[PDB]
Amino acid sequence: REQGKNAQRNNIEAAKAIADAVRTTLGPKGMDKMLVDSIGDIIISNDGATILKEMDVEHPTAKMIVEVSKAQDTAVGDGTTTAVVLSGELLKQAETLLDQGVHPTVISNGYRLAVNEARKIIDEIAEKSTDDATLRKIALTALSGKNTGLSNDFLADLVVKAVNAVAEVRDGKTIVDTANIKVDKKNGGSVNDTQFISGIVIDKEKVHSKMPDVVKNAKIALIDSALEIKKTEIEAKVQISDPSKIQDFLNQETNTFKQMVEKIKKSGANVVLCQKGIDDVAQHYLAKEGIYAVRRVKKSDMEKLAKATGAKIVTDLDDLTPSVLGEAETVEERKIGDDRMTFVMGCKNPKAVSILIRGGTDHVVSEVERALNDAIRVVAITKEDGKFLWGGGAVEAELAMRLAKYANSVGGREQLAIEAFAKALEIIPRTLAENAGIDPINTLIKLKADDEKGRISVGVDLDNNGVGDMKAKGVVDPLRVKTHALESAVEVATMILRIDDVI
Amino acid sequence: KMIVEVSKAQDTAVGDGTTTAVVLSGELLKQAETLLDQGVHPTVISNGYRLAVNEARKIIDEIAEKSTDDATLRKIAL
Amino acid sequence: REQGKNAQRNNIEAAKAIADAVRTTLGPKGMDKMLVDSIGDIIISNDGATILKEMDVEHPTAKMIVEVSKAQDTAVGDGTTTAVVLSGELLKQAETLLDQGVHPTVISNGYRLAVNEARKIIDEIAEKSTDDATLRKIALTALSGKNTGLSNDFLADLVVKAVNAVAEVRDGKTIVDTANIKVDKKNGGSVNDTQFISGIVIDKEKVHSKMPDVVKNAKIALIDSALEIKKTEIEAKVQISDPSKIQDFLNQETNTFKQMVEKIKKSGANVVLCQKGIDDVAQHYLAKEGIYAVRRVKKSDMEKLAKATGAKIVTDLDDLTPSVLGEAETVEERKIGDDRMTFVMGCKNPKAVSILIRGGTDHVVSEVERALNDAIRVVAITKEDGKFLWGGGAVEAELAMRLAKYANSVGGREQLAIEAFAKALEIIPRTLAENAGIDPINTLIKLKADDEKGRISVGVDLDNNGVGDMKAKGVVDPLRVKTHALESAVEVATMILRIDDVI
Amino acid sequence: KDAMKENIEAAIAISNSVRSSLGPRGMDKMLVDSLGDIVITNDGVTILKEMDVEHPAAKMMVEVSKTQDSFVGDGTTTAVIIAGGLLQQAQGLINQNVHPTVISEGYRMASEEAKRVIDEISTKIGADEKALLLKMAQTSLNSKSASVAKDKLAEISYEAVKSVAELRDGKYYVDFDNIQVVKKQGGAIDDTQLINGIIVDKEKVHPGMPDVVKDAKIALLDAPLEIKKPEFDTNLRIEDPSMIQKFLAQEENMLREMVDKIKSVGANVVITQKGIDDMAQHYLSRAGIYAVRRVKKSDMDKLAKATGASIVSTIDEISSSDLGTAERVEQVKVGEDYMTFVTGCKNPKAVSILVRGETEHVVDEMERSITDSLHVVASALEDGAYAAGGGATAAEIAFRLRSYAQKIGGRQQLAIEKFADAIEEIPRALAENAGLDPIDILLKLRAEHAKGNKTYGINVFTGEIEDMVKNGVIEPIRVGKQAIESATEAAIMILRIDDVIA
Amino acid sequence: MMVEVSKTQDSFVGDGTTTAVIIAGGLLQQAQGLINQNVHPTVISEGYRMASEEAKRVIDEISTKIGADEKALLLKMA
Ligand SMILES: Nc1ncnc2c1ncn2[C@@H]1O[C@H](COP(=O)(O)OP(=O)(O)O)[C@@H](O)[C@H]1O
Ligand SMILES: Nc1ncnc2c1ncn2[C@@H]1O[C@H](COP(=O)(O)OP(=O)(O)O)[C@@H](O)[C@H]1O
Ligand SMILES: Nc1ncnc2c1ncn2[C@@H]1O[C@H](COP(=O)(O)OP(=O)(O)O)[C@@H](O)[C@H]1O
Ligand SMILES: [Mg+2]
Ligand SMILES: [Mg+2]
Ligand SMILES: [Mg+2]
Repeated sequence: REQGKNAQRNNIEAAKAIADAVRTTLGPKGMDKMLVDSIGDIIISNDGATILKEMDVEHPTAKMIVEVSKAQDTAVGDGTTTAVVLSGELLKQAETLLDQGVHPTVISNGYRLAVNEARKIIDEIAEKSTDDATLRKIALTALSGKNTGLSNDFLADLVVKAVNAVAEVRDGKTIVDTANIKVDKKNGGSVNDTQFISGIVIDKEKVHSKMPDVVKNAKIALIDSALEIKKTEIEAKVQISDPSKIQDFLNQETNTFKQMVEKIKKSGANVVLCQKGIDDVAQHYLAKEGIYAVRRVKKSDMEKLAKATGAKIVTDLDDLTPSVLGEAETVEERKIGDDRMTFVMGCKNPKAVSILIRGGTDHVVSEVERALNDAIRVVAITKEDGKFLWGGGAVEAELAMRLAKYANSVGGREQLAIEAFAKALEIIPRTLAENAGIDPINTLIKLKADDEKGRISVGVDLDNNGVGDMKAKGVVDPLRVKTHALESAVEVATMILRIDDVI
Repeated sequence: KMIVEVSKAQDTAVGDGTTTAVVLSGELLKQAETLLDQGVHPTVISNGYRLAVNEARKIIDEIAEKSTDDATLRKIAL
Repeated sequence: REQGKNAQRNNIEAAKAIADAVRTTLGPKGMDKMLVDSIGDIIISNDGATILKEMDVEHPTAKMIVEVSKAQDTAVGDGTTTAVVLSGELLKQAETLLDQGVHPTVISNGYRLAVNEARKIIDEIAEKSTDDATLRKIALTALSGKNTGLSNDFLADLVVKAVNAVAEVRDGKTIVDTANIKVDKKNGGSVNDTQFISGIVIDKEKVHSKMPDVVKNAKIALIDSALEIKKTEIEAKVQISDPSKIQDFLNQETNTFKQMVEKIKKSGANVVLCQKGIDDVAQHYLAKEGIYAVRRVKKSDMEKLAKATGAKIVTDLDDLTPSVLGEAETVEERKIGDDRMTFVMGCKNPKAVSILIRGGTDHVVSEVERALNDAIRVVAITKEDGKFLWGGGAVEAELAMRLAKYANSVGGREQLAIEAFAKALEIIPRTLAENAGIDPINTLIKLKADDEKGRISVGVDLDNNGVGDMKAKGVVDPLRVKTHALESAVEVATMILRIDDVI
Repeated sequence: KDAMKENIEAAIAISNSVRSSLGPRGMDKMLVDSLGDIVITNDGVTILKEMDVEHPAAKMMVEVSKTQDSFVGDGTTTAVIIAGGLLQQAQGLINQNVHPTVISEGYRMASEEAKRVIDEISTKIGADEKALLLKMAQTSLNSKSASVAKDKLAEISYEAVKSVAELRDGKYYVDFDNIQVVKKQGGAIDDTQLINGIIVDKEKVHPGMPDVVKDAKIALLDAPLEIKKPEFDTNLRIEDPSMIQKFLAQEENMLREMVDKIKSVGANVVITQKGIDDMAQHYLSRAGIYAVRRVKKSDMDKLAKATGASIVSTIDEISSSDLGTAERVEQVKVGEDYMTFVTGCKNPKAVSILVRGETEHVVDEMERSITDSLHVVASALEDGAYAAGGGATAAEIAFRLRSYAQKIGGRQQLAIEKFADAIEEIPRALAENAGLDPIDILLKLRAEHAKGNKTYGINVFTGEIEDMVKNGVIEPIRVGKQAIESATEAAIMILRIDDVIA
Repeated sequence: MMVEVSKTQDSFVGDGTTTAVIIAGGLLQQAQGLINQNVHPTVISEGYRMASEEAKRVIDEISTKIGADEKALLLKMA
């Protein structure tokens, strides 16, 4: 148990630490971490949430900072590093106000004021635009400090395209259900070989060799149950008194599978995607019937497939009518890499696409996937929000400048508190610079002035080796991410600030 | 042990102020830790403190109040 | 193993110790002890028997002194502290006679003489009276050193009333079966909310929501068996050869419960109190029939209820005739505190009542219950005996004075022995005083003289800060308790006195 | 002597562990159990119910917390602070050979008088019910980290209770089983909202069920939808290979018929506490029935009250009279997850509050903080009166007890006065926690109250002793009476125990 | 330090060392209360100092010169 000062400074020290663990992954010139467990083993990533979910955090307070990365990730997709680094800085900056005598609460109130205020300035200075031109920009930037190769422009384009292909419009606004974009990956070396499939890809093979290698104009039946011999819920026993029956019983079994197949054929279905298993005799006849079957299909998939082809997931083959079959121009098995996979294309419903990721190693494909997800999520958000911000320290520098001014128009103690939040915001520019290997302080000094002269969009230009116009370079931060990062950070910073005794 | 050295010096050299010199050294080192984190180099910080102290060493001597009467000698004592 | 002197003095030392453990709980200005185990945990009480049953006594001899508290309690209800403290003092006083050379046996004979004698003086000086006026007095005093609040007068009254409501008269004498008084408790804060229910209260809810919230003019059926599907003692198996039967068998089950309910309705019973369980389907139909049912009713209760309402406990629902149903003007469920309880009022037999104890905390309700029990037991005894004694050291002071006189009219050695018993009796006055914080010795000195001048009723007046007239203050000790305390103490003191070698 | 000394200290220790959380400058606690579970909160009941106390006296002090929590809902930190006061004070009196019986009586008498005073200095809630209740809700939120949005949360707290509050004999009654409170992370605090209906954190049991049903006939089961195996040892004997399919069909029919029954009675939604067989799932789905499963019992009851449904545990007998009603049931994604919203309930006195917090541990406190408000505005509403907060009423009771002490004179008086000093603990804590000088504020506090300023408390923001009802810091009268009640009952118990053994 | 009291009281007067100790405990136990109410130990020390001064004055005031009863007065003291 720790009381007062001990507890607090200690808590701020904990948060600060966990926060630095990811600090170097920020921005373009970011680095990666290598986490190794006991069995699975090596995991190499640049993703904030990953490096932390996998990290073995022990200190309670540190566990709380980790919580924000997992939230940032699942709630907004991008920004996990930022929210962590920011929480570390708000807690750190507060430690000064604390030593001077300012009460944790008023500090918590300053951060409220400040964040609520910033939550307006950004929305004030946010830049609207929904054209593919910028959607592409959001993408390029979301893929920066990541090990994706030189293909980023290619990847950005895949993402913009996938988002646009699934973006629907309802009562006036555009919605993008990221769930309609199925991303997968396969070791085969390339990264450029990343295919954009206008359909649903299933990492599965057809169950039986003789089944059609491809099926055009397919009537797709999704099945909940396993095409196998079922047993009655009430224990049963078979008493054979006549030798003859021993065969008859063995036949019932066969005729059972024959009928299952018959029900299936009768519906018109020529493609059977089974969430569960398929018996070898069932397979014999499905093949004899010429139906393309796939067993043990992932429920996640069973669902996407249902949505993409318009089919109804049926359990009781007795309710397998033509009415519940899905549609796809082609259902074809094709060998992607060492693996054979089932391609379902021309789905009744077009708002369902895939991104089959390729790349080599393994360790490179997983991450490229992680990078492509951040990109997919933010491009999607931006598609909906139609607003964005000036990246690379720009937004922050501005917010900091304005907030330090708003500070003066506030009380004594709270001012001190909001000036603290203003500085905390400068942590991003400083970080991007530090990692790039440039001079934090001067970068900041220069960045302040340019933004002060009204140059909203001057960010940290690693290329120009200092400050520069993010407008030109096209570095844009999506709105929703900034805000959740800021709000998440303030809520968690406050939580920790009030803890005066940990037991 | 180094911060302790200043109290022993303050004491034997000037008599009063041992607490002050210690508390002050603690604060200058503490305040510097921020400038350090921002990227400022220890040396330039050391140069700022020079400038600053050399400057203060003038302001005080500028604003110092002369007087040798027992009236104030008594005040120094109290 | 310990022989002679060692054993004896050691034994007296043991008894003395266990005896002091409870000494401070004696009288009005008494204190409480807090015993804590390993799981259940904290138990805070003033009750002698409790503090000891729960106490972890190891020494054999000490275990024997503990035996008298458990006896005093179960046999006479009040006086557990007294009997312990007294046994400690008789063994202690004997240790002197022992050192002088007196033989354990003659000491044992002195105590006989003495106690047999005192057993007459008290019965000689006992004060007859059975009026509620004094029954109320017995009560007030039985609740003294206990943490019951300021409500004592209220509680005393409940007790007098409950005793009087169940006191029956037979061949001329009054009998009070304390078993007809059901005491219960429920955390709800109040102590004044302690209800006196002219009926039987059951800490149980009706088994099913749709059952009547209340039942007027109730025909109550008490059931020994569980309204559930029973299986034949000889293992059975059901062989279904036809699919159809699978349902038929499931129906037999339903129709089974329907009939159980039918038998119940046919009897006229509209309230079913089941000592065992009730199946959800049985519940369905009992509710459909509108019968108020309660399951898993405590056998203890099943019995009181049988007695109060005049019902016969039936097992075989085939012997559930109108002849064996009980009666109550009302059977109603009512929410007492957080808990819902079943109130059975207007029972065919009036000589059955309840005291639903309330009070808060939990630790306060348990003890208040313990206090109310001492009160119930002694008020009951007094109701039967119609005799009582002057409390607060009075009876003792008198007995001591007379016994020291009787001592002279006895032999050499035995005199010494009876003078010892006379002193041992003064242990009570001294104790009451000590606890009150007054001066033992002077109190005793003063108390002796006043009793000597014939003032039987001068006891230790904590208020007057010394001695005083217990007659006025109304402090009265019930007869039966004094005597069992004295007799119990002598028997056990003698037992220990003869032990010259413990192995 | 010692057992007591030790007990009193152990007790006072628990008190202090909670003292710093009292008021608007209150601090919070972090609690990490053995399993590594972290609870970062301000709620004293939680801080108490949570901590690992061993000393029996300490457990007894914690017993206080839960009880104060139980009856009223706000004021558990208050109760504890007073119990420590009383104990620390009795510690002094005990040194002067004042008998623990005297101290217990004195404490008892003072307590009685203290509740009287509160009734006296109280104030019936007039036509200002709205703003009065709002002011109450806020003061509650002021101590919690929810202050950030006390204005919105208070309106919600006020709105929610006002809705489920039945004004019977010109007197209100609030059944909380009509206020469903759910917490879902991934949204800011300000995002907390009031949903007319009962939200259940459960999504539809099968991909094929509809996302929305309008004018829903809610069938509530407390039984699982599965084939019923007899109670007797049952076995199927197949001697003819043909029977095998006949049996399997019969088993499917039984499930297909359960669904038929529920459907036949007009059920539109099937919310069950238990499980739904996979095949039965197909059927409901096919019938167009929106069905959720393994639902929380507590929730089951709330859906009942709301929709006027009846929890059927015997599907075979599910009658139309057993169906609940709601204007519409719909699956909605609340951030990450999918929730089922039963809106337009048959019974409009049922509502839900959806607490939003960006983080798990954040939304958890947010949920605790709101429950505190609900309990307040509710308790206030019911009681009908309120007392001035900020230590004003405490300072008041302290004032009046010093007089009564002089009346009921004697040793009793020493105990009665100590009780007064102890109540003064609140103003001291409140001041201390902010930074105000306790002894100075306490002295000024006494002055004003002496001069009959029954509502002068500590404005912890300005540091001035102003009018508490004016500045709006007020609390239900019920909070104050119990704290003093629970507090004195602990002090008396610990005070009679002169020995603690195993 | 408390024992330091004993020897000193013993040193100067000779009778009253148990008395001195008993009071030092009182004062300390009392300051313990005041300290809980955020009364600064400087205030308590001044107050204690002032009270003390006044206490000795009082003794001088309520004292009594030993008159011609020197013998029996002194005997009564012994
Ligand atoms: N090309 C770039 N030039 C300058 N800044 C960039 C560039 N790309 C990204 N950034 C900045 O790096 C920060 C985010 O770094 P990133 O590694 O993506 O972490 P996070 O998990 O927070 O998104 C943002 O301020 C972003 O604008
Ligand atoms: N109000 C009273 N005034 C004086 N003596 C009392 C009073 N009440 C009880 N006593 C005495 O205290 C003794 C019993 O104390 P108690 O705590 O009840 O222990 P026990 O278990 O032996 O009944 C008796 O002598 C009884 O008369
Ligand atoms: N705005 C305020 N100004 C001064 N005192 C306040 C204010 N708001 C609340 N208080 C006081 O703070 C105490 C409530 O603090 P809290 O931590 O919530 O304790 P509890 O658990 O007993 O409700 C109350 O005595 C209350 O009147
Ligand atoms: Mg990113
Ligand atoms: Mg008794
Ligand atoms: Mg509160």
